[PDB]
Amino acid sequence: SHMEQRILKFLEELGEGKATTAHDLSGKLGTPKKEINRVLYSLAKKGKLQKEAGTPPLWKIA
Amino acid sequence: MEQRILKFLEELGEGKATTAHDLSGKLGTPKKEINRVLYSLAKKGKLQKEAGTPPLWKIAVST
RNA sequence: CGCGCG
RNA sequence: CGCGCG
Ligand code: NA
Ligand code: NA
Ligand code: NA
Repeated sequence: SHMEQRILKFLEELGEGKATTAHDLSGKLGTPKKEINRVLYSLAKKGKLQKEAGTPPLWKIA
Repeated sequence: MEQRILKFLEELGEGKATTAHDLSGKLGTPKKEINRVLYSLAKKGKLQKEAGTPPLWKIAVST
């Protein structure tokens, strides 16, 4: 997916083990947070991302 | 509108409750808006939110 | 306030 | 699936 690739690339740019929020991704990638989150939770289900549950949750490459 | 929901849930009958989904259909209002109003009415002590899923809403029993 | 929800 | 979220 186009969006999946953008998100995964953003994270890879940060360096190994680094995490970000949907809030941040939404701003930097110019994409509504609802869409960001739809793709973040999906990727996690596919095992491509790890969610660190919090408020807000943090997301990294799996 | 708060007064619209209160009247409808009043006319539903004594001790009767229904869902936001049901109110949404019956009042021709998006569930989003229905729910915003229900939760605010509960804060105000005018409705009771029953536990469970989907939540049930009824007129508060008052003193 | 965690919200991804169709 | 509970969603009301500004
Ligand atoms: Na409800
Ligand atoms: Na929802
Ligand atoms: Na929300």
